[PDB]
Amino acid sequence: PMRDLKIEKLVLNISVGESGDRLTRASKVLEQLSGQTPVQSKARYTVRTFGIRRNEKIAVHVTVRGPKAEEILERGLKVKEYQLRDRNFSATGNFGFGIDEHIDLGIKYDPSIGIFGMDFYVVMNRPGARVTRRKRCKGTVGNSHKTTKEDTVSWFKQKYDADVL
Amino acid sequence: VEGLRRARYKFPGQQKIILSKKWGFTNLDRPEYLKKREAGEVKDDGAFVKFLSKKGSLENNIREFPEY
Amino acid sequence: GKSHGYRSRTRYMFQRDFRKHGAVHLSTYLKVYKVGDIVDIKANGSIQKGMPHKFYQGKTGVVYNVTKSSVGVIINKMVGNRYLEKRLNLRVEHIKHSKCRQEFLERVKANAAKRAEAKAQGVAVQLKRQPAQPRESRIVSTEGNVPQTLAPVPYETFI
Amino acid sequence: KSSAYSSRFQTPFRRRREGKTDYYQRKRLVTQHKAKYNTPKYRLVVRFTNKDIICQIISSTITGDVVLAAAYSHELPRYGITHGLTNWAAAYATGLLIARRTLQKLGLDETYKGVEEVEGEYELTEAVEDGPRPFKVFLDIGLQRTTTGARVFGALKGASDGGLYVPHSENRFPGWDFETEEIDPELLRSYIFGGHVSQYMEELADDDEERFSELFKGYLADDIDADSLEDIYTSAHEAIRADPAFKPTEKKFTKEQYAAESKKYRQTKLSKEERAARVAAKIAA
Amino acid sequence: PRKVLQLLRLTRINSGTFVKVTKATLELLKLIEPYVAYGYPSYSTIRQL
RNA sequence: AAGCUCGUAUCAGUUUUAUGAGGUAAAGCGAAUGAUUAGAGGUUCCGGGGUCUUGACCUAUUCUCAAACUUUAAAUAUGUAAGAAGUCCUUGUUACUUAAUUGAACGUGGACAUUUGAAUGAAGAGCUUUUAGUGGGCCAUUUUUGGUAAGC
RNA sequence: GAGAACAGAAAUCUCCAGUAGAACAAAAGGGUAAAAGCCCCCUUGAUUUUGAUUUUCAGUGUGAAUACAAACCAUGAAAGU
RNA sequence: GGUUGCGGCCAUAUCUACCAGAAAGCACCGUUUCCCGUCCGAUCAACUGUAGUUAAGCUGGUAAGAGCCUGACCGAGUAGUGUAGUGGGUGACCAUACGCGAAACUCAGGUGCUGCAAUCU
Ligand SMILES: [Mg+2]
Ligand SMILES: [Mg+2]
Ligand SMILES: [Mg+2]
Ligand SMILES: [Mg+2]
Repeated sequence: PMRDLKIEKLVLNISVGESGDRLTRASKVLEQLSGQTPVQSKARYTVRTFGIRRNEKIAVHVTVRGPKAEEILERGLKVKEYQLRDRNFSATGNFGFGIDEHIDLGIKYDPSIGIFGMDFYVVMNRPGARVTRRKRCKGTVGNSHKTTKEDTVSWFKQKYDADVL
Repeated sequence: VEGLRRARYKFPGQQKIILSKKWGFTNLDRPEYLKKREAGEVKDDGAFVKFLSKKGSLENNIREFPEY
Repeated sequence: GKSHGYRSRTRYMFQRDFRKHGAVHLSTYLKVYKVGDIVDIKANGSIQKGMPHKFYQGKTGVVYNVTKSSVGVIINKMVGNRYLEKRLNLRVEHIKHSKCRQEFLERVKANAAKRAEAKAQGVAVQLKRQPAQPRESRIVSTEGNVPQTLAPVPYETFI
Repeated sequence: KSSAYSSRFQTPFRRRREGKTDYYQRKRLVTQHKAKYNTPKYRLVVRFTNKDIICQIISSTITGDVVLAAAYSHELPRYGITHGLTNWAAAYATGLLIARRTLQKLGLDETYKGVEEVEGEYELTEAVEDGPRPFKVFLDIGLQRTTTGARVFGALKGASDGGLYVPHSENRFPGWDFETEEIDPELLRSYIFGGHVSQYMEELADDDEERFSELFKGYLADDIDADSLEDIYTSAHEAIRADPAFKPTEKKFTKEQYAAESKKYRQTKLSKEERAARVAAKIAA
Repeated sequence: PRKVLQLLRLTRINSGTFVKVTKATLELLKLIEPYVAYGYPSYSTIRQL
């Protein structure tokens, strides 16, 4: 009655190799694709193999909530043609997938911007998840109220009319 | 017994050879081990054995030691 | 060379008890100390301020001064062939009330009560403690308790 | 979890495990200057739950905390306020109630009357020359986050206006802008008499009507418009200053009658004899 | 042990004193055990001493 | 050595009663950390040969250890207390403290005698001035470091 | 540990478990989890005047440290520090 | 007796897996004009108690549960140790005399108690 699955948030991640004009150019698309200003991430350490160093500002990402996240998810599922493997589903009830280009969603090519891929990840939960997030009397979710892999897969099949390999 | 006697010459000081009343390398007496084995309280794991206690969950002590 | 720092050789003395780390319970800060109280010293390792020197660990003294968060304690220290008085400024976390005399006050109260009740009736109030006395004569019965004979056991190995 | 992990685990304090008490803040709130001996320190405990506000005056003891006076927002309907028992103006009324109630019990209600001409002016309770000093309490917000315009400082404003001496600054009241170092008395006065709720009712009604019926439905049923709650808050303040004494709600049933009802729905533990029977029966199954 | 012997007034060999038997005095006797001989006097022994 | 102030007075290389402090001996490793023997049952789209072995881990066990490891933890040594400078009742002082004669400290006045607050002892207790020599040590039982050991 | 285009043992993103097995300029030992760690905001008390106390100790000095008094400040809604 | 606010001792209170919960309370939950804070009204802030739900939190119970606590002439007066001898033994070490006295192990029982204020078949 009050344990219906729902989308907590949708985070879009673009892992850029380096910083500079390349990273901020990739940050441009997320501004109008999600209607929110994204945030950038800096590398934890230095490898000297992938081409990054400490605090090099290598990545950019943004998360969205509400029905707008569902609209972006719908437009992102057209690339996969409502088809995902048996994988991509976590044991905690979350699922995600990645794409190779962003223009297919409807974004104009804009040679001044270029071509980028994106990572989509969806976090599923049930009403009452505030108990783990609230400051006072912070607690844990009961076992029967937790989201499992099977429940998310079944929920993913009843809607979107999609199939799992 | 003769094998341990020959080993004494390699050691300084005095050593004694004692026939233990335990069953092998277990800490149970010779007749006590017979009682537990015939009651189905002994299970073999590798070269040693595991015993059954009166403690713990029944669902774990029933799958093990089915004979008891 | 040798090392004689302030907290030398205090590896175990200033440790917390097992499964007793963390913050101090509030009853430590709610106790009231007044000049003349007898207190004992036990340093708390989690409070680095107002910490007594390792010599005074386990010593008992008398409060002579009370401050905002600390008290002043009088300690007699044996130096050479004489005793010298030492004054310590210690925070309340490192001290507690001494029970060596709280029980003595109870006997003082009890002596007066027994002194007063005997004042009207009986002479020889007898308000002095005595050590343990030798046992008096008694009779031991064997009804259902017949003595059982014991003997030394022979030597065995059972290894 | 392994057996070694459980054996070496140190459990926090019970109040810390439940997540209600901040012991870092409590130590500094409760500890008293040791040269003041048994002088109590009084906290103004203000806690906000759903559809309820609680205000208490509490001192500390070894056995436990002791309540000197208490006030609840659900007692407001006896003074005039029946809607919005958790808003900013409700906190002000509850804060005023606990201030007047505490002073009357101590006997200092004639002195330190407070202010009866509130207009959002920041001022402390000054002591009277050649007379007793005002009763002093310290605000205890618990785990509440300090933000300007929050309701917890609304109860602070009411208690200070009620005659109690509470030390505070004005930079956390509504109407303070970080750009300049001053307060706006007009905006603060608006929040005291529910100005922020009145403006919403006017604007919500002129924007959509299905929401103005879903919300504020109690106001429409009892015939209160958006320019009348100004007076009822003023009437409530005068009523509180008239009879601030506490009157308990009449008990329909006695305590022992309540106990008999509750024991019927409470499950009891088993004896050691019947625990052994369950094991024996389970073995034979 | 030297201090206990002084407190019992035994400062030279073949000296003797009477001691009341309590818990406070039985612990004194155990400290000087390898230096003294003691027992339970009789009436004749006390009279002749 | 010279004494001085006093003389029942408090003291004591001691015990007892009450109440503290400690991390050594021992003990422990299917308790943490670090060493360490042996198999057993599982686990890989994630080591490597080979169509099934050897390593890695995980689970329940097993043998043996620690001056610079430890949950537990002695014996012997060690702090304080056992009253007149004490306990109880009433109320005087203050610029300190309290919302407040509230509290804190120091007092006035009244009551309680030496089975007056455990044991034993007490060539009396307390105190001051001044100055000599000495400032190479060594031996024994027990504890113990370096060293094969030493009358080291 | 389970998940996400390039992406792999190690790039970034998400969830779960996690008594500290991390971190706290340095040697080592203590101490610390709504913190003493990480990030952010505001600051100069790392200030003025002289005494008492602890450690080494002759109860000298030096070094270091502890608790107050009388001022003047910083921070916070505040108790406080 | 149930519940809430503030606590005291800080596992008999923790952890794992299940089950139950009348009334009130608590909670989840609804909304974004205003104060306020964010990449995101998720956290934080404000507004309504209205649209809903006991699903979770929460409380209680169950388990030859893990852990924890208490006790025992359980192990054990064992290990260790103060004191003594012109005691034993080449030695290493050990026995006895007067005293003190463990830990592991085994077994049994237990699974929060309680102070202040308010409220409820
Ligand atoms: Mg705080
Ligand atoms: Mg040591
Ligand atoms: Mg040892
Ligand atoms: Mg001799």
